[PDB]
This record gives sequence, C-alpha cells and structure tokens, in this order.
Amino acid sequence: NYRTIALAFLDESADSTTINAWVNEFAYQGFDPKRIVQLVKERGTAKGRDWKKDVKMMIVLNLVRGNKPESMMKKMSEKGAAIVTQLISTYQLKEGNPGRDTITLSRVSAAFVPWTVQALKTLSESLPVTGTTMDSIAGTTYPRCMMHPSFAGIIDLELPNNTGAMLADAHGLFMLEFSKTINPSLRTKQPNEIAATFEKPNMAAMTGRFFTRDDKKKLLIAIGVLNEDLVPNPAIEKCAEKYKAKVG
Amino acid sequence: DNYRTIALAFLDESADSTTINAWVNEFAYQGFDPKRIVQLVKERGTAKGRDWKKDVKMMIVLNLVRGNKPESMMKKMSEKGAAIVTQLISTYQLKEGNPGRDTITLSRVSAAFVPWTVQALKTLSESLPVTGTTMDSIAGTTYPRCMMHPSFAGIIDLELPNNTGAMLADAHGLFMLEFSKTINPSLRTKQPNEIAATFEKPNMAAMTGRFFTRDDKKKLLIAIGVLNEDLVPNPAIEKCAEKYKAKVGK
Amino acid sequence: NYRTIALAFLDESADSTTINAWVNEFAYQGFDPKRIVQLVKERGTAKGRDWKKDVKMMIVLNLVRGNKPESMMKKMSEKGAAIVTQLISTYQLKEGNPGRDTITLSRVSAAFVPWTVQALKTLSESLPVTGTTMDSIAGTTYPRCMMHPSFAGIIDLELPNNTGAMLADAHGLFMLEFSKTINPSLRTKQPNEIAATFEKPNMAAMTGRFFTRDDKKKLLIAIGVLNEDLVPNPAIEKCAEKYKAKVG
Amino acid sequence: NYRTIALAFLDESADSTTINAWVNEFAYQGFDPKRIVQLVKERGTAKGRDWKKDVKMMIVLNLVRGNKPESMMKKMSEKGAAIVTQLISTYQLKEGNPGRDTITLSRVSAAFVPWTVQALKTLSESLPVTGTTMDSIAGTTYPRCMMHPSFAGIIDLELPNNTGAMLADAHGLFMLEFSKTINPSLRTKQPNEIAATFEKPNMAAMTGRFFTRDDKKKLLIAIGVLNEDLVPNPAIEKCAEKYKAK
Amino acid sequence: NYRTIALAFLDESADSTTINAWVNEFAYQGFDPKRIVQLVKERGTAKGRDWKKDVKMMIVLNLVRGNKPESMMKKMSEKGAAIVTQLISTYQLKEGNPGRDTITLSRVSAAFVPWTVQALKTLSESLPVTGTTMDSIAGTTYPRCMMHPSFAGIIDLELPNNTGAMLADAHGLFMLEFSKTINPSLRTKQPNEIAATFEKPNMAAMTGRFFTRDDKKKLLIAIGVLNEDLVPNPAIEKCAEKYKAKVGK
Amino acid sequence: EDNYRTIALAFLDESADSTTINAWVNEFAYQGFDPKRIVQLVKERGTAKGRDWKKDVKMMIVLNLVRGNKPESMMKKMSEKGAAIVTQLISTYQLKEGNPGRDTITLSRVSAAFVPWTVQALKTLSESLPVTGTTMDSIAGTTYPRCMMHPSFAGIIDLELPNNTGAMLADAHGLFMLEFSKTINPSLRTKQPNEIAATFEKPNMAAMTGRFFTRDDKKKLLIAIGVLNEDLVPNPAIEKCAEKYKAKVG
Repeated sequence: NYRTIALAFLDESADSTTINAWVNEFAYQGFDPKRIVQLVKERGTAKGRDWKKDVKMMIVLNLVRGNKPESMMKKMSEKGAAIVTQLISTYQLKEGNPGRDTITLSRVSAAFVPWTVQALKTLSESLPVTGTTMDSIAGTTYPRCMMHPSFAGIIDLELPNNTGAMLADAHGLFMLEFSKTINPSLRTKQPNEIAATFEKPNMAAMTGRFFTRDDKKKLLIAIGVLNEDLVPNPAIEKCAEKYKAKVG
Repeated sequence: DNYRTIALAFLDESADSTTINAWVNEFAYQGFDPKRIVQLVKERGTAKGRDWKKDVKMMIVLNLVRGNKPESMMKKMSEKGAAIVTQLISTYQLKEGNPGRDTITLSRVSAAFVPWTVQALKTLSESLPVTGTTMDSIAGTTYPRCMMHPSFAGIIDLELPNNTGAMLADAHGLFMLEFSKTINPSLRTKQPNEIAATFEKPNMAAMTGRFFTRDDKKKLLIAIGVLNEDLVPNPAIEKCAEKYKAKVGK
Repeated sequence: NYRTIALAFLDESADSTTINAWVNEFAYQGFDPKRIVQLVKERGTAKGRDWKKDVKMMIVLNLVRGNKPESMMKKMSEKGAAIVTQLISTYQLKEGNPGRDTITLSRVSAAFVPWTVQALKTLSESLPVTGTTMDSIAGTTYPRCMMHPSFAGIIDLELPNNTGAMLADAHGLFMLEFSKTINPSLRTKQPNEIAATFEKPNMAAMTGRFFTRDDKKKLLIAIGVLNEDLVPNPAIEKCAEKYKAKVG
Repeated sequence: NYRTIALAFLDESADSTTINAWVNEFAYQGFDPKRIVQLVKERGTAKGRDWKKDVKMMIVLNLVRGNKPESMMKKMSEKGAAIVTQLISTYQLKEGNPGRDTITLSRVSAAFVPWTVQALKTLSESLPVTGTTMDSIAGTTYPRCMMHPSFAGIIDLELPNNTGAMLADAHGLFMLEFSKTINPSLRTKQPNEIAATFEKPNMAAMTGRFFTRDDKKKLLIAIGVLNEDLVPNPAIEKCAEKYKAK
Repeated sequence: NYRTIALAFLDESADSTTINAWVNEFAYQGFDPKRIVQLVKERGTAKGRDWKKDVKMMIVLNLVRGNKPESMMKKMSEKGAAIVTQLISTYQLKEGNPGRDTITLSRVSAAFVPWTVQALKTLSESLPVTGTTMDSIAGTTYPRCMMHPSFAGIIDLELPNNTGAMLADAHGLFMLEFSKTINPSLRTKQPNEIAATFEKPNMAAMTGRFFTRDDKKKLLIAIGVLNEDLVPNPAIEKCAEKYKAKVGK
Repeated sequence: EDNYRTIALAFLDESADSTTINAWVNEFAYQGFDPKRIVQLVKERGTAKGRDWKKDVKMMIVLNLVRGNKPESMMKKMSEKGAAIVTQLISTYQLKEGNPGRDTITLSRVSAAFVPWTVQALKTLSESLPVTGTTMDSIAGTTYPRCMMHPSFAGIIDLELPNNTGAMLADAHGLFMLEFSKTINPSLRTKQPNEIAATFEKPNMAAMTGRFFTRDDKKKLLIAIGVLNEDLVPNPAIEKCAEKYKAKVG
C-alpha cells in the first residue's frame, strides 16, 4: 500500500549530521579554490616560473581587465600582450565559467583573495567601477578592499550581532554596480533583478569551507574592515542600508 | 425542429450534484500520481539493489537544496556530489520539469514523500534558497520550517473546521511568494497577486489531491506541531495568513 | 453614363425586410448549434452509447478543464483520461475554433445550454473563476448560471425594459475575468481592451436563431434569472453596473 | 551653358490653371469608381445575373461583414456562404487595396453610395458600431447615412459656409470609432494620430470627381442631410465641434 | 624612427589651396545638378520631346506625389499614370537615392529649382504639408517658395548679417515637418534627432557650386524672400527663431 | 597534502608595492591601436606600391576630417574623381571601418597617428568640418582653437603638466568633443552632457596617456601651434572653454 509506505517516512530517521553532510556535497560550487591553488603552484613550478609573482600579475590583470584573456590581448600594448600570453599558456587560462578544474583569472583572484584585498587599495581609480564612483553612491568612503567579487570569500556570516550579514549587504552595493558595468544590459533592470545575477555564486563563496572562520576574522581585522573587538567600520552599516533600500 | 426541442429538453434532464462532483474529481487537474511515484521509486530502487529509502532522502535533500533540474545542477557541483547525482538519475530515470504522470522528478519525490520532507526541513533551513532567517523577517515571527517548501501544500486539508485550512494555505502562500521570486527572478518586479497566479493552480491541485486522507493530514499536522490535538493552529499561522492576505489582495 | 447608372440607385428599392433577411444569413456565425445536436446524437447513437449522458460529461469537462481535450489528458488521472479518450473518439472532438461542422466541448456547452446552466449551480467552486471570486467582484451573490460563455445563448436582447442589454452587461462582468484566465496575455490590458475579445462571438450567441425568444424567457425564468413578471433579479443590475463602470 | 539653362527657368511660365490641371490628374486615387460600375454591370450581365440585386447584397455584406470576403466565409452560415461564393466568382472579388481595375466590397459601397446610404438606415443595429451607440455619443442622434466611410465620397468640401468642412468633421466622429473597432493596434491610441489613419483616403474620396457638385448636393438633400437651401442639420455641429474637440 | 617621422609632419606643407581642392573632391555629393540638367535635355531631345514641359511636369509630380515613380502609378488615374509611364521611360527615372548619374524626380526639382520655387505658390494646398499648416506652426505666413527641400540649393550662407543662416533655419522648420510626414517613424523622435536626417544633404545643396552667389541673390529677390537691399522678410526671422528653439539652437 | 589554505593565507603578507602594481596596470591597460604600427604600416604599405605615401597621409587625413571613418560608405555620395582616389587609398592601405585590431589601418587612426599634420590642416578647413568653427565660436563665446577641433588632439595632451594646465586642456577639448559626438551619434542628441562625456572618456584618456609621443615631443607641438607661448604659457581662450565644459558636466 503506497499511501501507507509514504506515511511511514514520518518516522524515518532524519539525522541532521547526515543531512548536512549531504548538503555540502550537493551544494552549488562554481569551483574549488583548493584546486586552483594547487594547479597554479604545480603548473608554475613545472615551467620554473616565479609563480607567486604570476598570481599577482594575473590578479591585477583581472581587476583591471576582466575575465576574458584572449579578448583582452586584442586591445593591449604588445608588451603587455606578450606577458599575458605566457600566463594563458602556462596556467592554461580560460574565460567565463568552465569546469571545476579550469583556471580563470577571476578564479585566481578569488582563491588568492588575501592578496587581492591588498592590491585593491592601490588601484581603485583604475577599476571598472572607481573608488570615487562608489563613494558618491555610498555617501561615504566605500572600503576599497570590497571592490571586487572575491571579497565574498572573506565574509563570515556567523559573526556576532549580524555583522556578517551587514558585510554582505554592504558588499552587495558594489556588486550591483559592478554587474551593471560589467554587463550593459542589466542597466535597464531593477536592482532586485540584478542581484539575482550574483546571489548564488556569492553566497557560495561566503559559505565555502576553504578558509576557516578564524582565518576570516584575521583578514577582516588586518584589512581594517573590523577592529580587534570585531566592530565594523561605520561606513559599512551605512552602505548595507542603502543596498537594502535598493532591493528590499 | 427536432434538434431545437432536443436541446430544450435538457432543462428537464437530471443534474445530480453528487454525480457531477464525482465527475469533477475524476476530470480534475493532476500533475502526477503520487501513488505511481512511490511505486516506481521502490521498484526501481529494488531493481538495482539500492537502499531505495535512503535514496528518497537524498533526492529530497538535493531537491530542497538545488531544485528540479538534475543535469544542470551537476555542472556547479562537487565531483563527489555529481557522482551521486549521476547514480540517482540513472536509477530512477529522473527528468526535469513537468512531464507525464508516470515520470519521476526531484520535486515529485519531495511531494510524494512529504512526511519526510517536512522533517528534513527543520534541519537545513539555512541552506534553502530562501532561508528561515529570511522567512522570519518577512513573517515578523518564527516562520514554521515545515512549511518551507511547495510540498507542504499536499498536506493541507482545506476542510478543516473554523477555516483553519484556508488559513494554512494563506500562511503557506507567504513562503510561496518568496520562493517563486527567488526561483524565478523575472517575478521580482511583479505585484504579489501576479506572483500568486503562478502557483495557485498547482498548489490547489496538491491540496485537493486524494493521495493522503483527511485523517492522515490531521495526523501529520499535529505531529509536526502545526496544530495541537485540538486542531488549533500555531499562533504564527494566523500572523502569516494575515500578511499574505494583505499582500495579494483580500 | 456610369455616373448616371450609379445615381439611379438612389431610386432603387431598399426593402428593409429583405435587407434584414440578408443580414441574418450573412451574419457572423461561429458554428451551427443545430448541427452539433444532430451530430452528437447521431455519432453517439452510431456506437450505441448513452449519448445524453455523454453530453453531460462533456459539459462538465468543459466547465472544469476547458476546450483543449488532448492537453487536458496530459494532466489528468488515468481514469478520467480514459473517459475523455472515448469521447474524443466517439464525437470526433476538436480543439479551439474550427469549422461550423466540427464538435468541440465548448460547442456542446453552448448547444446544450439548458443543461449547462443547471450544472453550474452545483460546481461553482470547481470553476476556473470560482463563485466566491465573482461574489467579491460583484459586491453581491453573482448568479451561478451565468458563469460560462454559453449563457449568452440564452439572452434575449428584446426583453422589455431593456432587461436584455442589462443581462449582457452583467454577463460581461464574468466574461472579463474568464478571459483573463483563459488568456493570461490579457491580464495587462484594459477592460475595454479585453471586452473586444469576446464581443463578436458573444453577440452572435445572443442573436442566433436556434432558440426562440419564447424559449429563452422560459429558460431565464426557470433558472431564476427573471420572475414570471419578467423582472430581473435585483442583483443583476449591480453587476451590470460594475461592468459598465469598468469598460466605460 | 547648363547653369544658364536652369536659371532660364526663372522666366519660364508657371500657369496656375495648367499646374492645377496637372495636380488633379496626378493626385492620389484609391480606385476608379467608374470602372467598378462598369465591371460590375458587365461581369454580372455575362453570367446572366440580376447584377443590380447583387450590388445590393455586396453592399450589405460589406456593411455587415467588412472587406475580406474569403475570411468571412469561415464564420458564416452555409446558405450565406454559398451566396458569397457566387459573388466572388462572378465579380472576381478581392480584399484589401488592390489595383485600379479590381473590385472589392468597399469599392462597391463606394461606387454605389446612393444605395448604400439608404441601406444604412434599415440595418443600423447590425453595424460594427451601432446607431444607438453612435447616437449616445452625440446627444442628438447620429445620421445613419453617415455611418460608413463611404459617405465621404458624397461630400462637397467647397460648399458655402464651410458646411462641407463641417460635414467632414462630423464624419470624422464616426470615422474614429469605426477605425477603432476595425482594428487595434489602436483602440487605445490617441485621436490626434488615429485621424492620421484615414485622412488621406477619406480626403481622396471627398475630392473625387466621379460625382458632380450638383450630384452631391442633390444626394445630401435627398437624404435629409441638407435642406433645399443647403442648410446643414442642427445635429451636425455637435459632432463636428465634438469631433474637433478630440 | 617612427615617432620622429610622425613628428616631421609638423613641418610638412599644408598648402591651403591643395587642401581645399581635395575637400571639394571629397565632399558629400548626392548628385551633380549639372549632370541632371544635361541628361534631361539630352534624353528628352533624343526622343523629340518638349523636355522643358516634361521638366515642369516632373516637378509638379514630385511636389505632389514624392519620389517613388513606380509606386505612385499604382494609386493614380489611368490618364495620369500614362503620363508618368511615359516620363519614366524617356528619362530613365528611378526612386530614392541612386548614383550621381541617375535621374529622380527629387533631383529634377533640385536642378531646376528656379521653376520649382514659382510652382509652389500655385499648388500649396496640394502639398504633403500644406501652407495653412505651416502657418499654424509658424504663427505666420510661411513662404511658399520655401516649402520644399529643393529650396536649400538656393540659399547662400554668405549673406551678410547672417541672413543665410537665418534662412537656413527658417527652412529647417519646414524640413522637420516634411520629414515627419514623409517618414512615419520620425514622429516619435525629437526634432534634433530629426534634423540629423536632413542636415548633410541640405548642407551639400547649400554649399553646392552650380549656382553663383550672385545667381542666388537674384533668385531670392525675384521670389520675394529678400529685397533689393538684401533684407529678409520679417517672417523669416520668426520661423528660424522657432526652429532653433525646437532644435535648441 | 601541500596545504593550500596556508599557501593562500600567506599572501596576506606578500608584497603589494603600489608602484609595481601600477606599472603593471599600465602595460595591461586598454589600447585600441598602436600609433607606431600605424605609421609603419602606412610608410611600408605605400612604398610597396610606389606611392607618395606622405601625400597619401595628408589626403587620408583631410578625408577623415571631412567625411569620417567609413570609407566604403563614403564613396556612395562622392564625386567620381574623389571616389576614384578613395578606392586606391582603401586598396593601397587596406583601410577598414570602425575599431579593428592593432594592425589595421583606419582613417581615424591616420589622423591620430599623424597628429602633427592634422592640427595644421584643421586651420585651413574649419568650415568644412562636421561642426564648424564658427559654431564652436558661438558655443565657446570666444574664438575656439581650430587645432583643437578633432578627437585626435587628445594625443597632444600631457596631463602631467604643471598647474593642472594639462587637465584643463582636456576640458577645453571636451567642449568640442560633446558637439562632435552628438553629430556623429544622433541618438546622443537628447542626452545630458555629462551623459555624453561618458561616450568618449576612456578613448580620450587612452589618447592622452599613451607613450608614443614624448612629454617634450608634446610640448613643442603645443607651442608650435600656439596652444602655448614659449613660456609653457597657456592661451586664455582655453580656460574660457574649459570650465564652460566642466560646467555642463555634472
């Protein structure tokens, strides 16, 4: 009796530890940052490069020119283009969002965020959305370390007093602009529509387990998002609210 | 001539309410047959020697976490995760969307097997497309976890007295609005009533389905704390119903 | 010459009775209700069915599921679908708006409206637009017998005191809701917009000759639309008014 | 040389009477009413029909069912459809806006307006836009004769008092609904640019030379639009003012 | 090397006379009015015709039915169409904007504007945009002679006291109207967008060299745009004024 | 287990020299074309057909100023003699429309690459430009520098000029650029000025910050054409147009 078989599941076990284990396996994953690190190191070593240096060039390039390496070269000085040509060759770079195992510039920045966050304060005016632009919209100084997507990798939701949530929201504000600026068509659309563009990939970076929760606290403090007592920059709270307003 | 009179004579033809209603119940819209789904799962699972019951649980979790499109979900998944899914698709002949009444989908598994699905929900609310914490804010109280899937509808008896069922439906609808918007982002700009048009027919079909009995539904609702033994709703439900009514109209 | 020839038509006979006869024959006709009755009975008899019963089943089906018989089965129980399959085969049922000959479920409701009006009163909650929905919109209890397109076939525009036109307006109130549901595209159109949707088919329904004016009065009375004095239900006027307010 | 040849044209004649004779032959013409009359009678006579009766049917059909003959038959009674079928074959009827030598139903109503206007009174309640409706739009009673685009061909603009203009504007009122009903697209759009929809063609009809100025006056009088003294009915002004309003 | 060779061009000659000859060669040319005149005369003569009359007819036709001859015929009287058919054949007529060497009705009006301006007074109510309309818009009497694109060819921008530019502007006012009406789409667009439609072609006609500055003066006076003193009619200023407002200077 | 968490975390302390980063940004920056290649291709390409390539350059430039950047398109409405010339030039130099690769010659590129001639030509033909000088004079309310009237000027600007004279220059140029852009792009006609500027900024910027011409090489041209007297001495008409621009820009 089928009805009865189905009802029987009311008393079937629902072990939370098991369920959650399943959730981790099953969850949305653009890529595994762990692999990216591995692949970089190996591939660079294998061609005897100063790979750490290479990661740094790749990141800047990504922040300055996006995620499309071949296209990029089309409109770059011959000199830069030569440099870029090597990375693509060595690290087997690709564009957009290929498989778990593929390196892209965007991935490099996400994986290696601790640098990325540093680099950002250096080149903000050279960014596709400038630090000054963010400032107007922000209505304050918008933290430069937040001005890339990879920042989400550093966010801890489980911070007390809803600080993680605030961070994400303050980050969201940039994200909207970045996507619009990245993708022109989005500009017609409403802010809630745009958010949908990045919520899943961003949320996944936030909940990924590559970095420890303690690792995040340290980074956040180090780059000045939080003071040593876990208190956020006042600028953050402000922005989060604007983001909330723009979407709900 | 004759033909006009024949048609006129239908005024006197019998129209018994009980009989018609039986016709309606047969003719009524059905997405799939839950009974079949149970049958096919257990059979297919047996056929390959699986712990088919465990597989149901895995399927529900996947569905709650990743939705109803198993081939797509695989690209953005871990290799180990993707390997499991591949097995499940194979064993159960899983499809996307809304096919024939004989076809298994993840969403159909959650629906047929809701007694588990309501329980699973308590434990993974933070990993849902719309979180519980989010639902609480929209609710302004603690939104019941068990209601956080479209699956819940299958467990609602509209004929509960004092209008209690309609209240549940309205409370569920509140979740349904967020879920629809998240799942389909075009709807983010729509008015709440437009959004409801999206799910009302399917949900109503689920509520009036005859797979679970009225008495069965009472037993579940009480069990998961939706109602007490007096069939009296949790206080949050009224609250949620009230917001929904306000949103959509009513 | 040719000019004089044309001018001569000023004096050509324009007999009103003859013109009108042409208008009746030339008039827009969706289908021939008579043929439907003949076909149903004849097709049903041919396979030794209880054709009268089949008609009732077809109507009930039409009210519940619409006019697209192949599609309905795709979302129907095995048992119902079996019944439907038999009806499609017997009566050669077709979907939509075919030739004047072809049978459709809608045509059966229309041809056999005297049953249809009776049945509505018993299944209003199972309709695409429910009775309660109509009640809200009306501000009163909307008459169940009027919740189908086929009701137009029962209206006599020539009722005294303009009662007929009023019924049509009151019917129009249901008709708008129904159309929206049948065609979601219309949900974003103006009511006058929507209204043009059904106007020709409905008028042809109201003006078709299949039923006598005398037949209609009798039907309208029997089902409680009018009293023997030919006085409309008080409620109808309110509904007619709202519809008018809607379309301008 | 060439520059001078062109400059010479400064002195070349530009005789107004000749220029306007040219304009009038070059002007936009929807079709030739004369031809339609001839083709109808001649084609009808060949097949031995009472061609005059046929004209009456064509007009009626046109009034009731519009201008696409093959289309109408889909939604018509069996007897009616048979009749239409004969007419299409006999008169070689076509839809839309074809060549100069092509009969359509609209063209019949147009070539034979003197009848058409008489018919209109008897069947106002079967028109796409009805009399009672058009009369509710006018607090007076709209003239039945005016409810077809066909009536334009019967109007003389160069009447005295601008009465012609008044008539055209009064037609414009009906013309608006009709145009609506006949097709949106519009139905929602603004008068202002609906009117753009007909004007040209209405105006060509209005200035066609098939009928004489006397003929027009004679008709307008005959049908109660005007008195023998050429005075327009009282009703018209509401509609015209009512029209130019919108 | 390459940077320096580029720097050298600073001292390469830029003879003004040479530059300008090049500019003339390179400038926007729809057609050459000289060719149109020659071909009309030649083709008509070849066929034993009163080509001058034919020009007159072509112009009237253009003013009235536009620039699509085969298209025109389909909604014309048999008598009129017969004429047009004849015309097309003799002069090898075409629609739209073909080669420099090709005759169009629009081009005949252009080459022969001296007739065209006279003709306009006689047939204004028959135009796509009538005179009375122009008046409604201009809140004045809009000069008939100016109610065609052909008018551009007769403007001299070098009139002192900026009369020509003013003249250009008053014409523009008509031009927007002609343009909207001629072309259905543009109605939605703002005027300035509309101007872009006709600015290049009109400019080329304004700066064309078929006619002498002196010729133009004579023409403009003959038809009453200007007085013996080169003073424009009072109306012109008003219209241009409106036009710049509509266009935003 | 090579410990990737730790390898990544180490980047926290890895160097981030603003200066090295910025060099990188510079070799990475967007570059539509290399002006040096253009010159080479022309000189080489012309010679290969034994043409007076320099002459060709001047001719190509005049053509650019008068007619824009679409060579096949242009010939449609041109005199036969002119169109004949254009054909050889297209053919000889293999000219292309729009914005192709680094190694492709376009009219706009010749004008940019050979700006020293261009600024000269501009004086002789200012009334034949898509926006004439007098108009610029009107909008400016001063005499507006003819040499300034092309997008290619931007290649002559040194932002790294004392007293922000360089940024000033850009702004005075911007005054031209808006009118130029409108006319080139009609739909821009409605839009707000500030909206327009967005249209050319990156391109104009790239022009100003390119390394093809030396700072000294820029300086000589500026004096040489009279943007500056021998004293690094701006002209005042600049400031006039400047600001005037910065104004409209908001």
